[PDB]
This record gives sequence, C-alpha cells and structure tokens, in this order.
Amino acid sequence: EKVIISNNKQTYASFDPNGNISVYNTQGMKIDMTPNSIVLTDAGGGKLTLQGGTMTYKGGTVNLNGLTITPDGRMTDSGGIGLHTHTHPVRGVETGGSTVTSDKPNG
Amino acid sequence: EKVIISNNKQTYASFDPNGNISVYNTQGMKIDMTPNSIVLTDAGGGKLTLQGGTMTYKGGTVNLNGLTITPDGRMTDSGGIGLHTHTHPVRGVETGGSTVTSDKPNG
Amino acid sequence: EKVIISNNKQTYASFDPNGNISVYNTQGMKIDMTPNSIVLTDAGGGKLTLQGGTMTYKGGTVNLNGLTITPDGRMTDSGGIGLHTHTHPVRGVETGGSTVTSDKPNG
Ligand SMILES: [Fe+3]
Ligand code: NA
Ligand code: NA
Ligand code: NA
Ligand code: NA
Ligand code: NA
Ligand code: NA
Ligand code: NA
Ligand code: NA
Ligand code: NA
Ligand code: NA
Ligand code: NA
Ligand code: NA
Ligand code: NA
Ligand code: NA
Ligand code: NA
Repeated sequence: EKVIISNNKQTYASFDPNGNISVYNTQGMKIDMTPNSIVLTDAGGGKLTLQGGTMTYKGGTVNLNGLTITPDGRMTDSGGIGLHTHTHPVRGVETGGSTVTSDKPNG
Repeated sequence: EKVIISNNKQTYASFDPNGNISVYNTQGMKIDMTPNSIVLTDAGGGKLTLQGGTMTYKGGTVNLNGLTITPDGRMTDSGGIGLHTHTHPVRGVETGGSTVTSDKPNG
Repeated sequence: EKVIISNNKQTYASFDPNGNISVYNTQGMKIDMTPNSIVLTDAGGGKLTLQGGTMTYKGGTVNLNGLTITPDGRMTDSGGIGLHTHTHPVRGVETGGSTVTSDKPNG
C-alpha cells in the first residue's frame, strides 16, 4: 500500500504512508528515503548512504577533484601522492647501515 | 504558499513558486533544493550540502570504500594508515642521539 | 515527450518514458536520474555524479568533517596535516650532510 507515479513503466516515484519515498527507473538507478536513511543506488555497482549520522559510499573509484580512493579504500591525491605509498627525503644525516623509524607527522 | 503532496501526513514533497523543492518525512529525513543549494539532511545527525560550488558533509563517520574520516576530520585508509599517525622506516643511516626533520613527500 | 510538473515556471520535476527523471529550478540547481547515472548539479560550479559504479565530485572545496580537498585535489586534515606537505621528526640518528629517502609508511 503506497502511491506510485509512473511514466511508461520506466520512470517511477512512490510515497508510502510510513515515511518511505522512492524515485527509480527500470534500469535500477534509485533515490530512496526511509524513516532513518537516504540512499542513492547506482545499478552499475555503487551506493551512497546517509543513515545514523554517518555517510558511506561503497563501490568503485571515488574521485574528489582528482584525488582518488580505490575500491579497496586506498587514497592518492591528484599529484600521485599515495597515503600508503609515499616517501620523504631526510636530509642532514650521516649514512650508515641502520634503520630507524620516524615519528608521526608534525602538526 | 507552495504545493504540497503528502501521503498519510508521513511522506511529503513540496514545490514552491520561487525555486524551493523539498522531499521529506515526519521523521526528519529531507532532500532539499533551494535557489543555490542541494541539501540532504539525516535526522540521525548528518548533512550533505552542495552550495557555492563546494560540497560539505558534517556529521559522524564518513566511510569511502573502507577509508574513514572521523567526526573530527581525521583520515585513516582501509589498511589502518592514518594521515595524522603514520610513521616511516628510514634505512641506510648511522644511529645516534639527534633528531632531524624530514622534507615533505616525494612526488 | 515527457511529463513535467512545474510551479510558477520556477520549480520543476520531469519524468520521461525512457528512464530519465529530473528535479530542477530555473536557477539551475538539478537532481537528475538517467538510465545509468544520478547527478546533483550545483549552478554555483559543482557536480556530484554516481555512474558506472563510481562516484565523482568536480567543483570547489570538499569539506568532510573539517578535512578538506581543494579544487586541485590536494587533501589536508582538520588539524592542518597535508598529505602533500607534511613532515616527520626522525629521532635517534647521527647528524651529517647526506640525504636518504624513507620507505613507504608502516602499517
Ligand atoms: Fe609521511
Ligand atoms: Na588511486
Ligand atoms: Na588494500
Ligand atoms: Na607516493
Ligand atoms: Na602521539
Ligand atoms: Na598543522
Ligand atoms: Na577512522
Ligand atoms: Na582532532
Ligand atoms: Na598509522
Ligand atoms: Na616546498
Ligand atoms: Na607523484
Ligand atoms: Na585545504
Ligand atoms: Na596541484
Ligand atoms: Na602539513
Ligand atoms: Na612495497
Ligand atoms: Na595499519
């Protein structure tokens, strides 16, 4: 039991009597609202969810102005600097054979 | 003065004569459009805003394919590498008692 | 050929017979659905696209709980730690005149 508006059985909007609203097409793209969430569904394999005071994307590449986050959750900025791969020059040292570990970043 | 469509006083859409469109439920989830913004409101404590050629989320955890941004704006990738906490091995040095500071990342 | 709902020629929704749905105002804010995408258009110069199992924002600053990504795709956390600018202390070394390069981050 809901109200449904549809054009040619291809494009739809539905409003139910309990807090659910859905806009969708037969291809499976959807924009949903429920009592506690907003969800954008991409039929090609992505979903953006706002629920519980959190925001989640799960899918393929996220691109924010050229900064990228892979499907595996690794980040590289638009210049190619990877959070998980980057290195730093360290100047002003004596060379030798030992290894030390840096501290966390300044700031 | 606006047009309102509502099902059972639970689900709503409104269109005004000035550029404002709202889709919402009584629980307080909302999708709003104004003359200069699109806003997704999560009643559980989150908001995503597109306005002024900028995009802002303010709320709890942001999760992008397993990479996380805390409510405080600190980032950790899906492997646990924190932008603000990570360290690096530094090989090929002589040990001693001094501290140096690295340069910014290569790349 | 589509169905259009409009209030005062200022606020609009359209549903076509092929999978396209659009909600928009004369100011140029838009929420679009197509057979394979969802697009939020900010007339002030931003666009968020879900398509092909990917999510893209292209525009000005992205702010996620105080962490920022510039229009150029560089990231700084809410404490000012830049992925592309940060440095690390390196303790326990002998000073000298040489440069070494760190390894990638631990973790
Ligand atoms: Fe580093
Ligand atoms: Na990448
Ligand atoms: Na990984
Ligand atoms: Na790198
Ligand atoms: Na510490
Ligand atoms: Na800082
Ligand atoms: Na985290
Ligand atoms: Na903090
Ligand atoms: Na870390
Ligand atoms: Na520099
Ligand atoms: Na690079
Ligand atoms: Na910044
Ligand atoms: Na740049
Ligand atoms: Na920094
Ligand atoms: Na490696
Ligand atoms: Na780790």
